[PDB]
Amino acid sequence: ENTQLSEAYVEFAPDCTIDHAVALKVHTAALKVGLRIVYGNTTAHLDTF
Amino acid sequence: PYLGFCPYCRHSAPCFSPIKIENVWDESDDGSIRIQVSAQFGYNQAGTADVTKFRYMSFDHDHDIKEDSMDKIAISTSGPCRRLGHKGYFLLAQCPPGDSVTVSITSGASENSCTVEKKIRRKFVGREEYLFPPVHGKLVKCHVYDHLKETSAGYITMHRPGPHAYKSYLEEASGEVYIKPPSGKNVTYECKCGDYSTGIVSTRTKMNGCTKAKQCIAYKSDQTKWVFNSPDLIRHTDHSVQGKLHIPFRLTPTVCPVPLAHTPTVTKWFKGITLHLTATRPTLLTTRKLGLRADATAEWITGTTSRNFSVGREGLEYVWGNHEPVRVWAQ
Amino acid sequence: PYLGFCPYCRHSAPCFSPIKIENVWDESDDGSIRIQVSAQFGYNQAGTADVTKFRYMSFDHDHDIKEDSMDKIAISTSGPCRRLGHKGYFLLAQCPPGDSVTVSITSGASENSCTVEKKIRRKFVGREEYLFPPVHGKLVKCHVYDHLKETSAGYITMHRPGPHAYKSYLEEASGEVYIKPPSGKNVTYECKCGDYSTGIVSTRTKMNGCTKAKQCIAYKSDQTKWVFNSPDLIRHTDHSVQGKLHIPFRLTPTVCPVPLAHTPTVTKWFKGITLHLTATRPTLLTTRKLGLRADATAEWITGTTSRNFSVGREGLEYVWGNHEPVRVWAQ
Amino acid sequence: PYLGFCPYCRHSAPCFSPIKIENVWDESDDGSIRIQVSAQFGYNQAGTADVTKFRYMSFDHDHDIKEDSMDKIAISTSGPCRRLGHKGYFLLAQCPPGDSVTVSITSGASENSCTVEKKIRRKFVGREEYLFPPVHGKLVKCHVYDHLKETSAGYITMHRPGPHAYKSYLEEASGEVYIKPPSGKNVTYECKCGDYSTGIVSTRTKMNGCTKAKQCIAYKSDQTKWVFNSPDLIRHTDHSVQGKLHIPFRLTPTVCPVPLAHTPTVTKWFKGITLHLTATRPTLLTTRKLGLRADATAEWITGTTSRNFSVGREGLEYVWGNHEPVRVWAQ
Repeated sequence: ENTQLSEAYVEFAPDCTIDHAVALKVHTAALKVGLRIVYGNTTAHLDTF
Repeated sequence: PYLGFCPYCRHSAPCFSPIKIENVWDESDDGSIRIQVSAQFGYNQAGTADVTKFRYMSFDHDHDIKEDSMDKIAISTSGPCRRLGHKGYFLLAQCPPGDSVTVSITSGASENSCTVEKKIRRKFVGREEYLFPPVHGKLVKCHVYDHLKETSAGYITMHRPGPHAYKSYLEEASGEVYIKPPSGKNVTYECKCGDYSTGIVSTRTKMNGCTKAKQCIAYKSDQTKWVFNSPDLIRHTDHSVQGKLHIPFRLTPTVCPVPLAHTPTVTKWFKGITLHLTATRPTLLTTRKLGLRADATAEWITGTTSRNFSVGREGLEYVWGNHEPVRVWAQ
Repeated sequence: PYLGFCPYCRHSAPCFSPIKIENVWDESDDGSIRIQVSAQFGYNQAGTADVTKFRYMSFDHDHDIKEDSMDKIAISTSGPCRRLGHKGYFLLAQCPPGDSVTVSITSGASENSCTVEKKIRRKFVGREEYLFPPVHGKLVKCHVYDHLKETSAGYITMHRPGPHAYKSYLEEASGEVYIKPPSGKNVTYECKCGDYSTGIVSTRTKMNGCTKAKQCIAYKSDQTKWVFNSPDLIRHTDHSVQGKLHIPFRLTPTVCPVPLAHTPTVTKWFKGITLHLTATRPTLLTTRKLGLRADATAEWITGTTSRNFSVGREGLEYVWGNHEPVRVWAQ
Repeated sequence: PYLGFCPYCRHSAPCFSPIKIENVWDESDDGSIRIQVSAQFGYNQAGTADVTKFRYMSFDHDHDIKEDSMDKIAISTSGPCRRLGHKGYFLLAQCPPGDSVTVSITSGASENSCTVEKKIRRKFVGREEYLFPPVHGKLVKCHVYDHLKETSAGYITMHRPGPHAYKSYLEEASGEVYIKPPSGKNVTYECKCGDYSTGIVSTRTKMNGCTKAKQCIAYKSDQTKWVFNSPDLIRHTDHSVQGKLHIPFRLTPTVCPVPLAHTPTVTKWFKGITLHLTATRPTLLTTRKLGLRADATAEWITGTTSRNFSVGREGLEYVWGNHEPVRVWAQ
């Protein structure tokens, strides 16, 4: 009548800080575009949605 | 410096060694391997840092802490492994591919080894196999265990050691159980020999009502040390976290060189391509169409071969090994 | 201590060495290997038992019996092998897997090795492959070679040595053949130099009618020894069996520890099961129906997978690895 | 004794060693391997023939030619390679199968190795695989590298060494660059520190207009030696061919022994054969019809099997392993 408690559990491996996957859920994809416009002699760069 | 139950000692059988492995990590892109054994490294007898020697557990009923030098430890998986670094509880070395890892101390003719299974596989980085990092090639992102001793990949928790019984402490004489503590060490003992009984004896003491030697336990109160949470020790009553020590050799990012495969030869025809490929090693070719439907395919080739690919007006893209993507548009 | 025509010497060729293996056994469940060479071990110069030394054949025209120590013998198949026992003519050692076995004596720089082909394959016991005997597992029946020196797996028959000619014993001078026996040893000689002639000379003696050194033979009468019935030696005229020496390291039965695979997960449906299986190593699953028709199937799996099995009213039986058989009956 | 850029030194990285391999030949039927490293063997310090020792390049800023003995070099692919011979720039050795070849010099603890990839495979001669040349069998035509040191497979071209800059020769002090040639050696120097300048200094000399160490170069005029046309050296301005040295160990033809496989058992029926075959090793069977159409087939088998072959009135021919061709004609 020699009782033993046996226990175990899990955690993150010590080097998971670099080797790890992340689970994400995305929504409607917003597109943003960079444009160069040249009119006559004048050109311009700009980013727009 | 605890000693625990290795599954494979020197000869054939599981048994107790100071240099049991318990767990292994092999994720470094170089194949550098980090090992944890119950032994220590880089510390002298009192624990002060001294690189040339290490301390470990004794094979005696006094069970003190003994010592030896770095020149007589060896690591081997299939052939001998080159040690890269050591920090207290931890080792790190380069190993050839194999199925299990062995740590061995050769104290002259006193050989003590532990072996544990781990399918270490020669790994590589990039889109092509290679035996060695070539002299010339692209520099890409990789992750290698930092050889520096003073890095930290994490921490491990240590606790006060639990009871550690012995039999030289006990003795049977004329049907009576006596205890024989070593010199000057207050040794705590307990048993029921009938009713329960406990105390501490520093000298040879007799027991009443005790008919068999197996009935009792004695051990010295060594609370001046901290031991890892190993699964092969009976812990103390109070298992509170009492120490943390760093996990050296953090898996740091860096740059690695990778070969550039032979540039294929393109042979062209009506709406499509025939790529002629040469690759001494398994190298990955990955193509995809540039339209609504990707039709992407990926495959590893060896030797020399040729692949036909239909190219639409929308175009086709291919990546050969580590070479940059190449785009095409049919006429 | 005869010397056999080892197919493979140190360098590339067949030669005559004192350590020729002639045959090998590899049946023992632990991979223990029993080897038989023309040398003997554990005996001193006169043959009396001395573990630390062995005697063997001489590389000279006196061809006496020389000696060396155990520490300079080595066994290797793919890597070095650990010697487990030795008894006169026989050796026993554990070896890594390989295609051939090599025995080597290192008498300083005097290297003498014999190599013989044998596809030694890492074998195991049970219904699942494993690298090593695990610490925890079922205890099953095995047969291993007994490490005890004084066991006997049978006997080997020995006879008198036959004639061993030499050319130092003979010489040519002025077109006449003389014999030159070593000191004090009565050396038998014979030849046809025209008509036949035979005798014994203990000292330098001349022969008549003999024009070529190749015409005659001389050799000392060594009837004080017994030699194995080797296929490399010309036997005595009377090849009666005259000695029987035991074959040590009997293959004795015992117990082995064997792993227990992961217990599968049963996922169920109308008259049948879907077993989800995980096994890091090739493990055998064997099932059979409990009706008139067995329809039994057996297969080895690796990795993780799932298998659908129809179960009738009569029921189904399955055995997973070393786990006990399990029975089921459909509703 | 040039030093060059080995892709794999002792530890992990490409670096500069005197014993770099550049190319390997593995075409000899016996598996003998001929190697070329930048070191030269069998010659004493002045270059005079001395088998026991060799000379090689120095790891110092004087960069003279140093020496060691033959017993401290080693060749290894998967296990140690047995050396067979050496002549100056060239080595030849027999060794086990592997994916790369390694030369290593062990000057005590001073270990310097070069490793280069080469898929060396066990090759054989005949129509059947075998590990090892058997004692009994047919003698067939083969080609093996001749172990004789004084053979010649060709020639290699040597030129005068080109410039070899050094940095101990240069120094910066108070924003002025000085040169420090070693004792008594006329060291040529040059740079543009503004305008161009060149000369030779045998003693510590100052330069004008020079503000940085990196601006100039100095090196001794060592025209008394010839170096291989290696791809890791900057050549002299005049790369005329000036020396030719023989390529030792010419691949000579000779006879080799090959096994004779088990003769088939023919089981016969109306217009055809059923050959029963046993072959422990992969052995080639090749048959062809004796009429207008050959219908020839060739295939390797292992184990024990049986093959049915239709035989016409014109007949059939079969060759089993190394056995002679056999002809048949149906009734």
